[PDB]
Amino acid sequence: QLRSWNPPSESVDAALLPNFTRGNARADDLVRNNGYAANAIQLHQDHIVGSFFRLSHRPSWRYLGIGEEEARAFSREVEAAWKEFAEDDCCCIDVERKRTFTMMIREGVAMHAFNGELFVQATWDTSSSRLFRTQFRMVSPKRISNPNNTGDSRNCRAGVQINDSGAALGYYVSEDGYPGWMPQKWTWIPRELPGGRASFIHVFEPVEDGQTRGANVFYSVMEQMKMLDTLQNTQLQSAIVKAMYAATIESELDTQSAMDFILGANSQEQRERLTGWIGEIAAYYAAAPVRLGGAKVPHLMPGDSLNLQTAQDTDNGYSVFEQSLLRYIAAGLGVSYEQLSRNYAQMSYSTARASANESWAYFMGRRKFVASRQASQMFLCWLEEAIVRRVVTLPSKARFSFQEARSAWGNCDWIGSGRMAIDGLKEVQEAVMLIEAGLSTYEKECAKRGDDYQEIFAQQVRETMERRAAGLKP
Amino acid sequence: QLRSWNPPSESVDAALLPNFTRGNARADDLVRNNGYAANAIQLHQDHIVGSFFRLSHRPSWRYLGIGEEEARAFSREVEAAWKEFAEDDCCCIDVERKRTFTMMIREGVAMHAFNGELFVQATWDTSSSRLFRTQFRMVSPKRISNPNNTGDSRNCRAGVQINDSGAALGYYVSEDGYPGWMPQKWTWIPRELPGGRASFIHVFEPVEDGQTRGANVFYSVMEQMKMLDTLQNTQLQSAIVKAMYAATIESELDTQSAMDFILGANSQEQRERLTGWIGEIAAYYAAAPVRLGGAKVPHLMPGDSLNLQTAQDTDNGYSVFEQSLLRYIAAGLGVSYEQLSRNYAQMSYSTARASANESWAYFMGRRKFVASRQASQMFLCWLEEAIVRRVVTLPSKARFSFQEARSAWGNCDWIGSGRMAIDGLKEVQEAVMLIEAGLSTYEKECAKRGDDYQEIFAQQVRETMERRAAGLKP
Amino acid sequence: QLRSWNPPSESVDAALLPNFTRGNARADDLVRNNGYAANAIQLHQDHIVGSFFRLSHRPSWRYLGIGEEEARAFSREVEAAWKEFAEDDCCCIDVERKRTFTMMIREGVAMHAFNGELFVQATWDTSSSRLFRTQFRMVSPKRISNPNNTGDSRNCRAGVQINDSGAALGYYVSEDGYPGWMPQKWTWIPRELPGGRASFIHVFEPVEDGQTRGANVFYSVMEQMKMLDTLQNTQLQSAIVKAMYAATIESELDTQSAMDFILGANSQEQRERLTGWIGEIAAYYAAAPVRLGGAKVPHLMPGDSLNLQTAQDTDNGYSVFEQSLLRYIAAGLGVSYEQLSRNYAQMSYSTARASANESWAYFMGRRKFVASRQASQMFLCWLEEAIVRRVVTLPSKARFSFQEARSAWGNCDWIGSGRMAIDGLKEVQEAVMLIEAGLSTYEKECAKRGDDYQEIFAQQVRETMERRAAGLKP
Amino acid sequence: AQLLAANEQKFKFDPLFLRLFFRESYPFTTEKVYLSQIPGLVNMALYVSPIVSGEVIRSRGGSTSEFTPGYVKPKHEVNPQMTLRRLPDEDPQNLADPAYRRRRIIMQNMRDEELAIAQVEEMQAVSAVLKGKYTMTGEAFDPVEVDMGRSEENNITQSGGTEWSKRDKSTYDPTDDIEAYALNASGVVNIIVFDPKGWALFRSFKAVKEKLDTRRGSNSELETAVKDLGKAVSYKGMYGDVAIVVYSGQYVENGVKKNFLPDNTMVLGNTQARGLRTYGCIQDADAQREGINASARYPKNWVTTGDPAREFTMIQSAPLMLLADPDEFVSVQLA
Repeated sequence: QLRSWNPPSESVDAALLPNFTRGNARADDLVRNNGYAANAIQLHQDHIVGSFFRLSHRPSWRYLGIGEEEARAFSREVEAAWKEFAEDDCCCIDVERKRTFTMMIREGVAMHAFNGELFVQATWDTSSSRLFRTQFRMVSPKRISNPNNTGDSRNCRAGVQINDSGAALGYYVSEDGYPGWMPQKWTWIPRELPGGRASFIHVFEPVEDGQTRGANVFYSVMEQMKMLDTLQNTQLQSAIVKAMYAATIESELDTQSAMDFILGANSQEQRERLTGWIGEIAAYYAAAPVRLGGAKVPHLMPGDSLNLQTAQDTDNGYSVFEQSLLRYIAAGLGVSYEQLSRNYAQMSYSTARASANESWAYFMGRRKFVASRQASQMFLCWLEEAIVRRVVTLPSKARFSFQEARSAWGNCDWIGSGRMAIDGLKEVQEAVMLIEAGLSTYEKECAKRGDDYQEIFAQQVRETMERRAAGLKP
Repeated sequence: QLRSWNPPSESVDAALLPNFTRGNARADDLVRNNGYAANAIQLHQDHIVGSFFRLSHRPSWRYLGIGEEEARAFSREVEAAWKEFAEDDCCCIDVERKRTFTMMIREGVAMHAFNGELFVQATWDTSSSRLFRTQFRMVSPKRISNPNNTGDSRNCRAGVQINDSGAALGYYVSEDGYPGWMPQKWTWIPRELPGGRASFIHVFEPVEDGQTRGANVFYSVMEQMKMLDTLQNTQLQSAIVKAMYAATIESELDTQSAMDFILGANSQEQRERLTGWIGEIAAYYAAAPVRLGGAKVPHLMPGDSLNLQTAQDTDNGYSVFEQSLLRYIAAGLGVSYEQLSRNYAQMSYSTARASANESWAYFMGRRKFVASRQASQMFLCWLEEAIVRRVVTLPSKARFSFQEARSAWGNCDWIGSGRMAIDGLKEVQEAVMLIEAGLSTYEKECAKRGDDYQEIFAQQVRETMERRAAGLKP
Repeated sequence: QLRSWNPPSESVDAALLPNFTRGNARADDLVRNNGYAANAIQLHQDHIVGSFFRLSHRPSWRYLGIGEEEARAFSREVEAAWKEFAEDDCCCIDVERKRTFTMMIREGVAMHAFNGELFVQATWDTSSSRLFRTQFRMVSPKRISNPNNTGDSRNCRAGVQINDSGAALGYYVSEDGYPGWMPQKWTWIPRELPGGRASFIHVFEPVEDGQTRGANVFYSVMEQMKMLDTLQNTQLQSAIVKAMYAATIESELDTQSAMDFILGANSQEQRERLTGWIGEIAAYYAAAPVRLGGAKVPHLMPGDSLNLQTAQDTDNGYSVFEQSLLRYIAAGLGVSYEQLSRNYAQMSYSTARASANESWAYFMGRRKFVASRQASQMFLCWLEEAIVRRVVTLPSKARFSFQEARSAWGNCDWIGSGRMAIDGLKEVQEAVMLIEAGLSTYEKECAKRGDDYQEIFAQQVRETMERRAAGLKP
Repeated sequence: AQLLAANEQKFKFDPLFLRLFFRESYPFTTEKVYLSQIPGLVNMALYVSPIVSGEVIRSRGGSTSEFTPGYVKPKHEVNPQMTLRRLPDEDPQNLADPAYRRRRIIMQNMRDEELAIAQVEEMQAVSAVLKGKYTMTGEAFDPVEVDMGRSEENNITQSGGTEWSKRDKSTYDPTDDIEAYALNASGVVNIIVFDPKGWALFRSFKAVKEKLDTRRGSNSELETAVKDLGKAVSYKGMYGDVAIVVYSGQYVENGVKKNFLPDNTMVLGNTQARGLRTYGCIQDADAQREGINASARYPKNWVTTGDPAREFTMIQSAPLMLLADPDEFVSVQLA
């Protein structure tokens, strides 16, 4: 079985890139034919981004000498601008003109999960319906190959032109293949502009040094493919052969030496004996009507029957095989099957909350690992455009210029899915302890709750004043 | 089976280095083909570093005569500088220009887990986008071999040039092999500069004296390889032979002496008997249509059938074999399988919290053992650069110079993953007891909580004043 | 099976030393091939030393007439000096220049666990980066053999030169064997200097009088070796023979006397009968295509088949054999397997906390038995060096000189792993009872908590004053 | 009774036969030698057309593949009742130890043992390359003649026709006979090792003595081999083109001693002739259950309980060393 799937013995990058197309193609096959990939990407979406992905700008006020109040007001301005620019209802923020920021993050994270890499391009849109002429078009991974599909070279390696030190200079984007009859032409695309401008945002997780591509799926999913095939076929055979039945006719006849002599005489010159016996047996079956049930017994003149003696008859064991292996690959691939297909077998209280909190912290890990890159890159490009357009005003006491301290000025964090609910009592006792001991700040409280302290305080002011005015109890 | 894997009887270093390439290559094979290594490295990442790795500078104020307040303010300055330098959004802190500090620690810890060693190099970047011209390029372990792949020698031993006493002077870095056709050339690299400057940070855990390389994985994982193979093949055979069926035809015929005499006469000169019988049987099967199901019974003229009598039919036992062995190697390799593939079988409350606290303390062990080295080395290099650039001001009353007391001045600790959550009630009763009895300090409280006392107090001030102003309840 | 492993009947020292090399070599084999030794040494590390090993100097103030306050201030000075000297970030405290104090204790305890002995040497480093010119190089146990590998003698016994009374005078250190081609030369090393200076710290646990070496591992682990081998092989055989199947062909033929006469006639002169029958059967199998499945039935002309009748078919019992024996050797070797490979089977609350507290107290035993020796020896050497350098000031009213009362002056204790957590409620109710009844002192409270009373009080002062200043609640 | 690992010699000093002509060791897991099993020389010429490739090539089925290896298993006692070989003044107090006396006496015993098997193996070698016949024989054992197949022109004699003794001691040059016997040797001859008096009447001719070069003119590692085994191989010098050696090795038999070499004999051949060291099964339960059924030698130290309640050192081997090409050497008896 190791024949149809073969690992070379070498560093992972040189063991994957030669068989990149086959592994990725069979990955496409399984993610299309199989529901597990859809469920996994959907849960990753709903744990990492969830409803939305919220920007929070925190310029390094302490290091830059900027006042915290000026930083906070400038952040208010940039947050209002960014939310109003992102909430465009006409899907107009993409060059394809059919994806908002939500689906920017969606397709980016999905493709960085599947192929391990995502490709964003900051292009200059001309549609004047918005103040900001920068859109972000996502680039397929099929596009990145060496110019004219040539094999890897000295410095042109699977489509990326690098130096001897590996520094990613640029890329050869092959032309799109949709419809299925466009030819591919390779075009030069630099990774970033010299001034720090993020033109081609290439975010991938390298497992080792010098690696150019991300992680796969199929190269650990062939075994589900062939287990589902084998369980499927074995259930089919079991079902079809629980009551397969042979309906033949035998007789006494069979006078050993006499039967053999009759057969030999028929073979030599006395076939009339066989013809007469066949006629008698045909008359037998047409005067009997030899019929078993609703159907006719298949015509068998005496002396021939099937021997449907069977193989071993122990239990198939597939039960504990499949539970063990589903277990196995479930906290292999990472998301547990007791919800990837939802068993409720013997699961208990500590079971539930321990599994939930470890899995949720681990999704927080993946979120902070493979979402903040895209978030910061897009925010940096948008903030550069805003500074170009003088939408928001930089602090006058800027210790470093915007172009010099884009990292310092464009320092930001992002908020993923909403408020976690698992037990209730858990979150509420945590909340009461934090609010009584002061062990929670504005920033981490809002991180835990998916809200904002400024708005909760303003709305509590509104709550109290409306209760006082209408006669309610604050 | 001991044939394809062979231990010599000798000290571990001389028992591993001769078979270094084969063991490491099969380790690559299993970490690429198998999901367990990916899950283990991911959990090690999320337990050791987690979200981030936080620096805290504590110069030995008491021993150096430095005031604690001056030390704390100087630490504030260096922490602001280090966070703003580390938060670079363009991935520009590496010579490869594609990894931030997070992935510095990530690749370093991953490679120090796999090969037991990690190789960092402090190089002088020329990119002027940042104030600090020092980057840190990580060096592959394949690079360290004797000059031109020569075998171990007197003092040149597997790439490291040492003295008779073993002191690691320098290294022979072979040229990179990506693309797969660059030749290797060996270049001299000293371990550290004489002035204490950390040029080539070589952090590895030696199991014994004189050992040069770290620990492996495959040399304890071949048994998972061959157990997964054997369970896979045995399930395939069981599935395919639960209903294998022989469909042959026998007849009465068989007149012992007469049949033998007929066969002998046919062999000698009377093959016409066999031809006539074969013709009669062909007419038999073409006038019967001998058909069992949806398929035709394979053509068997009388007197020959398969004897599919089987072997023993006891239960395979693989169930308790595999549970015992998964158990076995699970708290062998160290991370328990009841989460490396997530069983929820009969697991209880004391089960959960005892296992969780012991495993988490043990990850705290690994963190403090294999992360603080890299953290302190990188911090020392960065602080030396900062002193060169006069970014932060050393205390005027320095009892020892910076170059003399780099260890004393650059004394630091680091914070790994965020706030542990397992039970809730546990952590909260611990917190209330510590805050009532005063049994927790600033430093260990912040270690337990993943926060900072200065910022929690400042934000509590902000909390109270905003509640007072807006009308809320402090 | 007792053949490949043989105990003589004699005192343990003379029963082990003759077979020292073989037992130690197979111990190396199993600790290298097997994960149990790695897990056991790792847990011993994390229970004995854990994060760090903390010095606490308590000169016998009452007996020496020294004031307790002067002793405490002098201890403060020596503790600051020792921590700053131990925290060297360049790994420079060893002659190998690659191990700090942590890995001093690590390798020492690991080798004193494996071979039962550890060998430290106080050498005079010349590297002037630190004030203290004393380093401590650890010496391999392979080095200690009689001069030129001679067998034991009257007073030169396995490398140690002793008197008739057994007093260990010195040692014959064979030259290092790394690379694997250095010759060994034996050099004289005294155990200690006459003035009480600890030159060659030889710490081993002697089971009886006159014993020179420590305890082994393999001489109780051969049975795991051969049980793992037998379970491995029996699972392989069970898997391969659950569905082994013989595919032969028999026929009716077999006319007893006629077949025997035909065979005899063929043997004598009538082989043409056999040739004709073989031709007929070959035509049979080439006109039938006798094929069972996806594969061809192996060619068997009639009259020969395999008799795969089996042996007994009772359950193997290996299940309860292995549970009983794992049980057995688990609280043999000492650390229970319900965590050396982590079973959660039917384990309960009293189970958990009783097992945990007894095992932890027993690790406290091992810690105080095999760590305090090395700690006190290293502290004595370092304190002697400090007195030589006048780093810390001895009390003026010294009732005895430093050289005379090194034991009295250098009296010290050490703190191992951090604060134990098992249940929470347990530790907190203990803490509240101790703090209400006063049944806990500074020293044993800090021993239980892994902290310091002076620093907890100073930091509580800081806590209260910062809460008062910022507006929080003390 | 001491362990197997107490078998350290680092003393391999066989007289240039089993180390230089007969390097080709083949220890088997099977009793006999199966020359069909040994690949030996491989069928080594034919290629295939530039379209497809041909059939499968095997070990080319040696015609005779059944001879009995000389399974030799002697033993001795190492009873601590002797005063031993005392190397000059290395602390006889350890000899006073029964432990050190017993271990270095098993050292001495076993070294005698392998040099015994080495000397009997050298007698086998001298029989082999002097007549092509070897006598696998012993009491309570049938004598099997193991023949490599030495040809008649490899057994042509100097006494036939004109003898070197019956020639001019001054003007006659035996070089003519040298190439006469070397031509039918299936190769080049580069050592002319004689037995002593054979070389004596060889050099009795003047032409020999002013044709030979006494100088070193170090040709190969044969000088190093002579420096190693300065006992019985004597590098006379250069005869110009060819090296002149004399072997005067001696075996000390049951009651007397005598030279390995016959009175006046010669073998003309190469220094790189192919020599097989096929080795049979080792009949020792220890050897089988630890897998030393296919090896060179097997030592053991072991105690007998009962009637011969003692302790012995036992050495077991089974060599059947032969020459791949018996025609490689021309064997001549001299005048």
